[PDB]
Amino acid sequence: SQQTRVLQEKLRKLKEAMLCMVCCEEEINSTFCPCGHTVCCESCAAQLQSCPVCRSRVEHVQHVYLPTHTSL
Amino acid sequence: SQQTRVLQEKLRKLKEAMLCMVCCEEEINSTFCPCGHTVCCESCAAQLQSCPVCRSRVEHVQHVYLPTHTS
Ligand SMILES: [Zn+2]
Ligand SMILES: [Zn+2]
Ligand SMILES: [Zn+2]
Ligand SMILES: [Zn+2]
Repeated sequence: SQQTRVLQEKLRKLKEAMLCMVCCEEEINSTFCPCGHTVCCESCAAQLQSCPVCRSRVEHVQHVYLPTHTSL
Repeated sequence: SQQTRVLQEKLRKLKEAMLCMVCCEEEINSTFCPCGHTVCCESCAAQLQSCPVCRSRVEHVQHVYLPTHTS
């Protein structure tokens, strides 16, 4: 039905919100500290000296273990 | 259709996985450091001495701003 299409779009958008904002390919699993923006995978987060959301300096990256995490 | 019910279930499960494991009412927005378990809201994370998942000592709690935040 048309509701199947609406729900597929909602699911796609929620899943996209959990993917890295830089590479768009891997799940978010890293927080920039101390600002707290949690928007990147570990690979993109390691390459940024400044937060890509607020531009605060990244003192270090904290790995986050989230219940929504998925794998092959 | 039955396909619509399957998608509704998937959406509901993903949304429930974003809620605090202690109060089940507020969104997760806090990390226990250094272990990294990110399973609680700010209130529930505040008085835990050890991680509720791995039992590691909680040295401090880091607030997290996630793109899925809606509350
Ligand atoms: Zn990435
Ligand atoms: Zn930031
Ligand atoms: Zn809570
Ligand atoms: Zn832990």
